[PDB]
Amino acid sequence: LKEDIHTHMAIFEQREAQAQEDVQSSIVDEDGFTLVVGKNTKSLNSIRKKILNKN
Amino acid sequence: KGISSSAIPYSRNAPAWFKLSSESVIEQIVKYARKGLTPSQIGVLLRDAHGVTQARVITGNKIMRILKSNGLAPEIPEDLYYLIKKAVSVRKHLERNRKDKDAKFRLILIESRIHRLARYYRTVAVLPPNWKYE
Amino acid sequence: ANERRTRKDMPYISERKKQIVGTVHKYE
Amino acid sequence: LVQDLLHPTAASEARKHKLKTLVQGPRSYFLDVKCPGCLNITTVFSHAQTAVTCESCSTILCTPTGGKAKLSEGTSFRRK
RNA sequence: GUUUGGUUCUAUCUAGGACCAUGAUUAAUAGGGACGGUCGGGGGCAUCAGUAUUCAAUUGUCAGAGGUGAAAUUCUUGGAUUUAUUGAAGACUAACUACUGCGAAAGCAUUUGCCAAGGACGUUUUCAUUAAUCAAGAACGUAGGGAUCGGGUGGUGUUUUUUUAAU
Ligand SMILES: [Zn+2]
Repeated sequence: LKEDIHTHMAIFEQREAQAQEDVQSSIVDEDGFTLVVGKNTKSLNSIRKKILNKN
Repeated sequence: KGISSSAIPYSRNAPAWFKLSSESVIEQIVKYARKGLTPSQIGVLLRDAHGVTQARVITGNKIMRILKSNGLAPEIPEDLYYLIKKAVSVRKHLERNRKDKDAKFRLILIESRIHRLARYYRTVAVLPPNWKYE
Repeated sequence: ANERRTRKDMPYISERKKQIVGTVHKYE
Repeated sequence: LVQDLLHPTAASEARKHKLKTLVQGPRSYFLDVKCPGCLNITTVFSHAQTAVTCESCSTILCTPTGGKAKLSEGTSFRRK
């Protein structure tokens, strides 16, 4: 379970960090627009499901 | 004192990214007026609802003359009514508890600032004279 | 120097070109 | 320090106040925002002074603040 | 810009008559008013607290306690001072406290809530000269630079953190 937690944390922090920077620099929309992200939010899926929940 | 005010730009026409007609703004402002909203609130809700600058620019005239034209005039102007509302609110609070000497001072000041504007409105005769704040 | 300590896109503006603010026939 | 009191440098006019220049004018821009609920567009002022609401699905667009109003974290905007 | 009233004239669509509810440009770095995030030991009313001070109760042990430059007066074996556990009473808000904050001025420092008000800022919102100055009266009692407080804009590092809201 030590090598399991090593491998699982090693792939998880990598995909979390790349999703965080991907939502932190997602400036371009195809028609001119700039997506407001908010500070230190980690995921496009997170803001998507948040804006679905705020209906 | 200090300065903090709007800076209406040098142009005097609809700002050309406008994509909306002229009488639609008139319908919008008579809709908000029949909802029962004061002209300054019409102005800010028209700055933010659809992208007008103000009605003297986008329509042919100001909102006061366009509401008098559409038949939704106010019987007393905005600043007069708002100073009267502030005066009756601070009077009600002072009659709730008469010990508020600062509210007594501010009621005297609001009475002075409303009698100045009542003097202006009587001397320009846009409200019917004999109107002297009850 | 304080503003250049903060910012990143700040050109080292030369003193011999400080006063020119426009040239027709821009470059050849 | 010592500049012409006619048309100054554009950096200097953007530096100083919006009332103290030669011809005073605005520094608030109108921007069009895409409602993330129903993907339509609406215009909104910069210093919005009111929580503006979309006509299709009145979710929210910008909570007002003292200066610029904060766009509400799902909206995508463009200056115009 | 009426709700209706009534007339005729085409092959159910139309034409022509009357009544009934509206007042000159600009928007001063002149002015007052709206609106917004705020802002303050600004005010009024409740409410909460603190350890002091005094008094009272109950414990404990024994000759002094007080007070001053010395004394003295006073209190004290019916236990003064001191100690501990409480309880009551009113007043005040130690340090934080600054060349900082507010109010028209005198003044204003515990918390929390209510009631209104006010200032600055922000503003492509409204009104259109409404301004200032004071007897009488009224309420209350020369130019420059640095730093800081309140607000706003931009930058882009650490504090921050992430689908609960806030900013
Ligand atoms: Zn939508």
